[PDB]
Amino acid sequence: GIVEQCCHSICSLYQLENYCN
Amino acid sequence: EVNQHLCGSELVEALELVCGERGFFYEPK
Repeated sequence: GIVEQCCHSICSLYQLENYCN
Repeated sequence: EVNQHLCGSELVEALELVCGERGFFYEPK
């Protein structure tokens, strides 16, 4: 998730490293 | 330690920096 880990909490970057097509 | 909810746009600014010239799925509008 992106808004559940970035908006509901803090997101570093490794979390958005899996959303890269 | 630089830890805050990235909501609104800051997230997209950090989402296009980890992927590159490929593109990511993140536009819940």
